[PDB]
Amino acid sequence: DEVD
Amino acid sequence: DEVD
Amino acid sequence: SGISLDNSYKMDYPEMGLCIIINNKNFHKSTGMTSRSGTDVDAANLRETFRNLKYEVRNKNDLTREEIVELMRDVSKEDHSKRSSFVCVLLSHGEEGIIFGTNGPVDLKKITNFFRGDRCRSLTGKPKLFIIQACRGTELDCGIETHKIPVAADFLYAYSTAPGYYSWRNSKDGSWFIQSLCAMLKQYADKLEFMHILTRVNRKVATEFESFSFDATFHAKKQIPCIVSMLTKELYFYHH
Amino acid sequence: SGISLDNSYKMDYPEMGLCIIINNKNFHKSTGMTSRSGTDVDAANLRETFRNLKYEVRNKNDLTREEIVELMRDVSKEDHSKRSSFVCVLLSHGEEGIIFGTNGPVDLKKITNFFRGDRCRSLTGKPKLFIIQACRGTELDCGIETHKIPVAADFLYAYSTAPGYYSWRNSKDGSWFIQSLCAMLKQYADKLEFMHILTRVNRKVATEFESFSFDATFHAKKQIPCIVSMLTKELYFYHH
Ligand code: NA
Ligand code: NA
Repeated sequence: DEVD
Repeated sequence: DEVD
Repeated sequence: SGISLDNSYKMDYPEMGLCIIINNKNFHKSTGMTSRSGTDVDAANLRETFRNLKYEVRNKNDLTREEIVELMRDVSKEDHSKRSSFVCVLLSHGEEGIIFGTNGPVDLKKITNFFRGDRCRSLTGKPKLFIIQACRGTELDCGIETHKIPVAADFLYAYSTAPGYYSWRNSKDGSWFIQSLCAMLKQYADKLEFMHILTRVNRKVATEFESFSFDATFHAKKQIPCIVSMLTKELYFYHH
Repeated sequence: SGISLDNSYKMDYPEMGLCIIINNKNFHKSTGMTSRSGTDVDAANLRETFRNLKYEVRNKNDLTREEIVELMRDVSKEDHSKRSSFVCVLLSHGEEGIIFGTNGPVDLKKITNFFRGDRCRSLTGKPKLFIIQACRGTELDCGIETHKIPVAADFLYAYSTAPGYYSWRNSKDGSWFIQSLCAMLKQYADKLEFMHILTRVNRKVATEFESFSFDATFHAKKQIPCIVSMLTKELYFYHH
């Protein structure tokens, strides 16, 4: 999981 | 007519 | 029993819930804010409209910023376990993200934060509706001829106007948005899902209203309301 | 003929319309922005999903801020008279109100303004849909266990996340929002009105996803998308  |  | 579906909020709790109406008409002179002529027409219409939807309506008039925050805090600390939903209506001056108490501004975030899924547990999973008649800035629309859930889930903001824009209030008839909202709720709350009611409100405001002013800057202007939904289910005011 | 109603957009023009997908994966090193692993999964899913809804899909990859603006300008100056609707999907880094070109930010307002009722006349009265997978800030959701129309009318913004919040993308599976959106469109576009499809998307993202991280700050976080509707009618992707 990564943030934009 | 009036603005809030 | 047979097959079940859960695409709609449970609205058959013993109570529909609270409808808190904050009606700010008169502002402290030091704020420089005008009296909001016509807002009493709005407040009365909302009271009757949500009364007939079987909401427990509480009307509050001319609250300071401090009173608004304490009111919201107190309401969020009530036990809403037997209530299906929560409704708050704000009638006031405003700017983007802000509503005015009679003596100065309140962040809308401060108000709505009290009702977060983690901060008001008896409303977790239940629709929390904020209906806001206030400006969101100063733009004018010239028109054109034709195991966990998020803490921010289950909120709906029914804004009277698009981000950045003025919102219009008629001193005789009430605000365009609130008068249209009540009309569409009266006509369709026993028939349509709430997003579809609010869509009818968008169309009514968009098509049937246009400002009249002796001031060219403010004349012949239009308005579109703005539905902001973080809801996770369909919302019907009736039940089987 | 008999009684007619007009509560839904006309979606039986010869063409459904354009679906412009801007897929920004790789950013100029000087911007300091990371590569968006998983975004190709999103772009492929969207292409197939809107292909089957009979949209004319155009995929564009790794556009500068200048290229995004010129693309949108050019598209808005096409003749959309035979098209029912317009769809634009933005996949990128972002902040509140902003999407990134590969070399720097673009105001979303700059993009959407091209399609105003007065600036794109062949789309006046038609739904204009902007679907945005990007952050809107840096907040994290910790969750809780359980004769004229307005120029701003007929826009719909389907935001991946609430105002002020990060938005989550999985490097293997694609973004939570886009994968959920495509799934719900596949399942329900021949059955449900668009606001009700997007509401199913809200629930899916809200309930089925939670972040996993070795970093406590970023671990066990939740997301709710945010439907912003200025539409004036119901929207069904099918027609009778
Ligand atoms: Na109004
Ligand atoms: Na997402």
